[PDB]
Amino acid sequence: GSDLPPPSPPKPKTIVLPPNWKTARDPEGKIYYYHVITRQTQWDPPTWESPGDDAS
Repeated sequence: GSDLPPPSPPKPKTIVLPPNWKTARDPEGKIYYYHVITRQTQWDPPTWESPGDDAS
């Protein structure tokens, strides 16, 4: 994991997002995103906040 050790597959969680997460996927040329603090992995959920583009 990028900050934190590898994540477990996601459980029923609506909970907000820890932007610490980084993206990477299986060998099938795909990409997913996994949150390092919460230890989650998700391909479909949006970024909850906008970086330097919106807030500097």
